[PDB]
Amino acid sequence: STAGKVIKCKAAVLWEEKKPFSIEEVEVAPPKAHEVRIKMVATGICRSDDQVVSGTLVTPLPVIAGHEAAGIVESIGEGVTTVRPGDKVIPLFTPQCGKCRVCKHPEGNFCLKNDLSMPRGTMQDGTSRFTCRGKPIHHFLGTSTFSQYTVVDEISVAKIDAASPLEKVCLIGCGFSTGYGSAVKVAKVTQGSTCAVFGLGGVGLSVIMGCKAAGAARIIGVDINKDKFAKAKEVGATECVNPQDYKKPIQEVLTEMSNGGVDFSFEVIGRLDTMVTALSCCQEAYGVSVIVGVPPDSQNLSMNPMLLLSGRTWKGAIFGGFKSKDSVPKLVADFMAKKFALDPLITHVLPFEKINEGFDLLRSGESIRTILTF
Amino acid sequence: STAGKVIKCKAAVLWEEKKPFSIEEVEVAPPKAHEVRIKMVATGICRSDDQVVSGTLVTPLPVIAGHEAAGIVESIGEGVTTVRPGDKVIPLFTPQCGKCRVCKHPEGNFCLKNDLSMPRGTMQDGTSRFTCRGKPIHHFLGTSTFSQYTVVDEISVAKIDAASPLEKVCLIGCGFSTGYGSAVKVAKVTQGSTCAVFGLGGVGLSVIMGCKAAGAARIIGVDINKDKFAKAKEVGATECVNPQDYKKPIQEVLTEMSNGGVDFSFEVIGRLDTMVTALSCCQEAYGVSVIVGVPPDSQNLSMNPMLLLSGRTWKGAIFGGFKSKDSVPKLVADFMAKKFALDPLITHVLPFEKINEGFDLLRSGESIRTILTF
Ligand SMILES: NC(=O)c1ccc[n+]([C@@H]2O[C@H](COP(=O)([O-])OP(=O)([O-])OC[C@H]3O[C@@H](n4cnc5c(N)[nH+]cnc54)[C@H](O)[C@@H]3O)[C@@H](O)[C@H]2O)c1
Ligand SMILES: NC(=O)c1ccc[n+]([C@@H]2O[C@H](COP(=O)([O-])OP(=O)([O-])OC[C@H]3O[C@@H](n4cnc5c(N)[nH+]cnc54)[C@H](O)[C@@H]3O)[C@@H](O)[C@H]2O)c1
Ligand SMILES: [Zn+2]
Ligand SMILES: [Zn+2]
Ligand SMILES: [Zn+2]
Ligand SMILES: [Zn+2]
Repeated sequence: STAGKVIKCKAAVLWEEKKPFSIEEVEVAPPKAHEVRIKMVATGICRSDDQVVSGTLVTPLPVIAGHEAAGIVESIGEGVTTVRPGDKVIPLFTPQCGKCRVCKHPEGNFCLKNDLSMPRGTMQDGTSRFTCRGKPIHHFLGTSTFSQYTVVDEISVAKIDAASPLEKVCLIGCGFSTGYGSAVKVAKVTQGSTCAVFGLGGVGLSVIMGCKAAGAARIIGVDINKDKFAKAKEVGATECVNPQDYKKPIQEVLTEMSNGGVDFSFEVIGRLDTMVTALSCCQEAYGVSVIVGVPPDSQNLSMNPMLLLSGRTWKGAIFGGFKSKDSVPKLVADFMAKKFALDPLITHVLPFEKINEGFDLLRSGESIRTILTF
Repeated sequence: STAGKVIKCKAAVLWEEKKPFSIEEVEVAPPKAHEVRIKMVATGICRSDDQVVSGTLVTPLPVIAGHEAAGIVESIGEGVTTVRPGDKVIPLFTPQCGKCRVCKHPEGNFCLKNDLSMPRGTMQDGTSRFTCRGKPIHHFLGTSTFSQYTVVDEISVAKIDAASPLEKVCLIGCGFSTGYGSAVKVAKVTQGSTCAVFGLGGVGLSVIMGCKAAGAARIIGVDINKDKFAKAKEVGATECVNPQDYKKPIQEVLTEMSNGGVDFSFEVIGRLDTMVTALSCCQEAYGVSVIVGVPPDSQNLSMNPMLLLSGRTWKGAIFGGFKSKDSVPKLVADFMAKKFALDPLITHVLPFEKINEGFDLLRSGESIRTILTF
């Protein structure tokens, strides 16, 4: 009988860029028509959430960030047909409205109702469900998972298997699905190919998992932090290189290593220089390079279009190119059937109240995914 | 007989940039091992040839330019197995060695023996077959068709149908195959799609022909020269737009016209600014943009990688992604079988001696393809 009532709960509020989260009481309004209020069970720390703190991924402040999570439906608004109270759910930071030209396109997944391209920090109706100290607080990507309760639009939630371990399957809400889809759906990595993966965090390890699933012969991990190399080999990297070890630019090293350039390269960091380097290192006539990393807000890169004229393909994607509401329940079902592993991504577990310690672990280079439990 | 002897003949020599072609007597050495000497019958004037004069496409000078042509084999060197004296042939400015990693790849066509990436202006053996006034003259892309005779490496020539009309099929050497393949093979334009083609010269009109062949529902031609619109409509444009007619940038106009972005865009000009515009006008989640135009030497473009992260694909190609020696004889057979038209591309047919008047017709906006006849 919290149904129809304001919930007072703890959330991690970001009042200001480059400051710690403030764990404090917020007020969470009840769900309006076509909205769902979720009791959160577990949420992951994704670099994109850190980018919001850094100000390199811009979204209105103050905000409740968090987008990689799983919980249990507390109540549904009028007209909700796709989940019920007590259902296990994953919030979808990329919505699936099912009505727009993108949702109807066979390849498209970046639904026109997304809050990423031109962030408002609201529900679909342009208003907020969150109050803190009597002030309105922004949403993030229609999810806001750094809260004991959130409200999402129906197009931004998926029902998942009732027996799902939510402290693992929360990674299906971003990092795993993003990296794995980037390889198997966006790049379409082929059997016997040579891949280069720039960035060996939670998302680039998921890229390596997808390249290995697709049958790549060589998977070259690239990171300036050699501490990331052991786990990258465990999930399928055949060799790892640190650009800081070489006199030559790493695109030239990777071209030499691959006897004239790789089949598939992935930028999984979020830097302009590594996006150009990852394009350059794929073979000039038939190579494919996929941008996964989120670049710093409003900055342009510089490149020589002769890299494309020879035959390269350059593309990017959000959430691994997955249509989110169709894909997430299937990804959970596939996990439950042992088709891929999530434990190799989980390096740390903390209570929600230690969110700032979780961010210090990511920033220090010590963690892959920290999972916070409510 | 000329076989085994030096030929003295007329060629158009470019002694330095931004000067008219010099029509004069050159000496053409006989073919060495795995080389073919061709009597030229017809050659087209491609914008790429004008870019060598402008210095925006760098190749060593002095040079015999020309790459879009057809002629008749005069003689063959030792070891030549794929052509014989008297054969009709098209020189291949993109070779097909059949041995490199690119030639063996199912998609690849930019053979590693090409002279486009790092132009030397020689035969494969690093030497020239041309002298003029006692000076060695460079080759251009392994072809050098602005001459009554040329010598090419065997991997840079294809045998075509003995009954083919050389004054038309010379365009299969460059402009027609490039534009048509860019649409049907590289973009893989789909039935009912909306296409935007930037540049309505010979190559852009050939892109329109491919988009129409692939069953596009809308083909928007873009040119700053409105005199190009009537012919673009004859070959399949459904509408034409001149960016100079609008207060708004044309990417915004084309996004509004296509109710959120086109399925397929093509840059067929060679400008950095229209390469970025063409990418931007394709739908942000599923759009594809192909660079066909040759960009200006050593210059970088500036772009926001968020254009790719949302889901766009950006790619470029040489020669329409056709494997040159396999494809050219099949394109000629397809032409003979009336599967496509070339006459719409041909606005002017001049004797070879009028090469400069041919270039001035292109530069002035008055021609599509001028065919020079020997
Ligand atoms: N496209 C999407 O939908 C999607 C979703 C998830 C994450 N992202 C982005 O993907 C990127 C990675 O996220 P993550 O895996 O959580 O981050 P992470 O755990 O910080 O991993 C990034 C890795 O990059 C390494 N790195 C940093 N700088 C360089 C360098 N110059 N050269 C080589 N390696 C370097 C770094 O050491 C680290 O291991 C971030 O930009 C996220 O914002 C995008
Ligand atoms: N990729 C290949 O294999 C390949 C082969 C053939 C030609 N090309 C290149 O393709 C391009 C076109 O060749 P072409 O068709 O012979 O040239 P063309 O006949 O000069 O056509 C170019 C067209 O672009 C129009 N144009 C020029 N500037 C603009 C502008 N700012 N906005 C809109 N329209 C503009 C112009 O009026 C002209 O109709 C050139 O850069 C060639 O070098 C490349
Ligand atoms: Zn994320
Ligand atoms: Zn949608
Ligand atoms: Zn050309
Ligand atoms: Zn080859």
